[PDB]
Amino acid sequence: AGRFTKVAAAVADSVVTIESVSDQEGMQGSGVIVDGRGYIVTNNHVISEAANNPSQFKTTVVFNDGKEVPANLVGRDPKTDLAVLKVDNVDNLTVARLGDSSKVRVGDEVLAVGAPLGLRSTVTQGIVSALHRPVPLAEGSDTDTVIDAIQTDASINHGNSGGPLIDMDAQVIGINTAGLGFAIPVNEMKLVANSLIKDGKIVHPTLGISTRSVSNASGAQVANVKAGSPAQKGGILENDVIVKVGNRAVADSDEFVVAVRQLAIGQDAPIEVVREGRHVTLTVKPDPDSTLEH
Amino acid sequence: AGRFTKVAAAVADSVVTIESVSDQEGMQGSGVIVDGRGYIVTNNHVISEAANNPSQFKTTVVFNDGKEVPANLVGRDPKTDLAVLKVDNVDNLTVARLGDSSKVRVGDEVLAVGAPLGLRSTVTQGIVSALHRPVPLAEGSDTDTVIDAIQTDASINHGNSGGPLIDMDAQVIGINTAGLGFAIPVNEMKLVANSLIKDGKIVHPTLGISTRSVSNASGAQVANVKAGSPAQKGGILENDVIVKVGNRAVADSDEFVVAVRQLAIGQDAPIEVVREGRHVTLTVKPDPDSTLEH
Amino acid sequence: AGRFTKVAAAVADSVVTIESVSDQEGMQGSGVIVDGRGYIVTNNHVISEAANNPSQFKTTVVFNDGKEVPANLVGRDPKTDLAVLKVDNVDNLTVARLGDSSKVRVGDEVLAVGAPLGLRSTVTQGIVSALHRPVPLAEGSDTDTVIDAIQTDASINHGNSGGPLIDMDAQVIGINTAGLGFAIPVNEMKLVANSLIKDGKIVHPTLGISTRSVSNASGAQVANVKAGSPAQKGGILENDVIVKVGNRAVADSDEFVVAVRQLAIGQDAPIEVVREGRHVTLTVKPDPDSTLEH
Repeated sequence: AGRFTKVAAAVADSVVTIESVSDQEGMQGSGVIVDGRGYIVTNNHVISEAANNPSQFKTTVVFNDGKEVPANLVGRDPKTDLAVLKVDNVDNLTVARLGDSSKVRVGDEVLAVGAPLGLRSTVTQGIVSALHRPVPLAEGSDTDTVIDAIQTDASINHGNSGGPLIDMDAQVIGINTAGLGFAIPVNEMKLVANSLIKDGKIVHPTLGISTRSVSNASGAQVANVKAGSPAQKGGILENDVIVKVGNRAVADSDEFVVAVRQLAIGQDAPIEVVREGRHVTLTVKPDPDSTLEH
Repeated sequence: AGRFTKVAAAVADSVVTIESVSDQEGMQGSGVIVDGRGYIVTNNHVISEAANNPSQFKTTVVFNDGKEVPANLVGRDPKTDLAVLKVDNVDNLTVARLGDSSKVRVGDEVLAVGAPLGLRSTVTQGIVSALHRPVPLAEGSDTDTVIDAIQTDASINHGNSGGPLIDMDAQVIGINTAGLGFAIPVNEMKLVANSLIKDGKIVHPTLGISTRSVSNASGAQVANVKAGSPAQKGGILENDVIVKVGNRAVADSDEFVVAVRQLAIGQDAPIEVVREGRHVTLTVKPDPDSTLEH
Repeated sequence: AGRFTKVAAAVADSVVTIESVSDQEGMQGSGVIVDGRGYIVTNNHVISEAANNPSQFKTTVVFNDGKEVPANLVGRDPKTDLAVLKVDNVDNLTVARLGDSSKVRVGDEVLAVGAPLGLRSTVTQGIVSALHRPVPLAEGSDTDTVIDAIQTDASINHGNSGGPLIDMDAQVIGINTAGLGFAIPVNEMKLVANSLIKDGKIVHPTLGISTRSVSNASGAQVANVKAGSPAQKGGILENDVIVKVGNRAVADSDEFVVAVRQLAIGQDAPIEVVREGRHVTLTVKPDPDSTLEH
């Protein structure tokens, strides 16, 4: 057996098809069995329409064996493009073995595994091209987001979106997201899913800032400040060039969005800014984007 | 020597350039020496224009050594995008070693080898991403078709189209077709070529049905039924959702076309249909698409 | 450590980021430390705008450690898309180990390495798909060119353009150029850079000929002959189909441009032509495209 063939076969049992059907729409993606009690992680855009119209759509899981099982949405996060599904009382589940995406290195050989029984599913091979790479993700009603992705030259497409990005120990180091390829790191998936399973929601910090990238005074230039926002109270203004959020240098508006989310909610943080040519440090206390889930 | 370098060099002698030239057009593709008597398999779209205008076009083979030889069309099949050429009385031919595409597995490392002396030929590397994958192929006068392809993330382009998809034992498991990459499986190539060499034609079954895909009652929905067709006599109607042809579940119009061709010609077969919401099984006897070659 | 991970880490110290910033523009690419005295080779389009507007742009190198250093343009060649930069009095430089691109073979495994600290840098993996492959390159004020590239199915993009194409001995066999992927061979880079370091310019031969490709009397068909050119004095005319320049058969206008540059400047050379259907050989003495640098 080939060296990638063994790795793809060993994890095929842990990968499932995810299907959302209505009266005149049937939607598919891949997923990953992360808990033996029937918890399956996919990405939020695979199930986005069903979660936004739950009265008309129906979600099912098709396992490697062909077994079709009803599935229920535990929670979802458009901001990380993640989601958790639950299948109830399904036995002998092969739980995916989850790696540590902080031990992933550029050049590591990876497989982007799709649902073994999906309609036009794919299994692609490549290497890790970039780590901690901010990428904007576009969906339906949800709003666009940015994530620190693992980048890979393994192709990420409709046929493996939501499936796992696998290392050569058959461990999950990421969740593929097709909507030059990108994966959500597994350590971020572990956090987001640990809170979607418990709370059915994840709470991210906000500052009320919309930026545009600038490079010449490079960084994320403030396009608008929400009234009453933590940036209102911190003293951040328009035309400001944000160059550091917390302990993270901000290269552009993509790294800004990701640097805000690595801040502590409700805890003072420094924001370094170049204003009219003058280096100004500012203090901000991030709000929870969901006040009543916090 | 590298592990892919050895494999690509060992099969370079079995790959040829195929050139079709006229007064104001010169066309190229790759090909594969499959028989020591001078039989060369390419795909039908490489030679499509020359076969449709044989009075104005001229086809030649350029071997790995540089030898140019005249070539004559034995037969071709737009339905599988395959074709056979013949070079006469050329000695010391290195015949490609042909594999068994039913022993191919997802994750298998492959090379998509192009003509070693072609104009802008390529040799690409990847894995098998999907097996038994129906793909529509678009040509000139010929009509579009669908095939169960091997899917690969090795790039399939103009520079290796018609060349072999090679496994790590230097065996041909497929024929590359550029007109995310797809190859005709070798076991299907062996069948189609075994009949093009003998008969100069291949005969495929037909039912007289044109479908469109539906997914919500998913399958291939009948758009039109030819009068007097086997579907006329079987009782298949319009707005019917074909969900199984023979022993093969039909996911969409792509899998329909491929499932019809795996039927026995002139032998009763069951067609399962969802009509106005009612599961109706129907019997059909497939016609030969070429009555006087059958 | 993975087999590509070790190779990418071992050369990460020899790869740098190259940044050209002005008042309202900031430009990035990758580069390669080729000499311990501070010589860095990139491709010409990374620095094209800064070299054409040196009063407004500022170029810097960011090393693997994070050290930012000012950089000065030693020379550049839009015709090979190459360029040399110099950092002065920077110590403990890890000099890239340079391979021999004439010992590169189709199927060789390669890494297209980008700047380890670049904005959206990539490291991609693949094989050598084609050797001695003429490719047109498009820039700003510079004029388009054609080069004998190494072709690779490793992705060549903005994030590794200007960085090295690396073999499995961690040796540079090419310079990546994003503006299916292509690299300038290292042996051609060695020549062009050896003359840009000494002379701050490279001198290429010219004949005063503009061609268009023809294939039916295939080759490079003469579209225009410059008055007083070496082609004026050699007797080359319009509508001529150039089929060989020197010791190199010319398949099209791409191979023509590359075959002219492999001629000796100021030394008689044969040009084989098909004129009105008649094979005519002609003699030409190539001019230096830069008379006062020659």
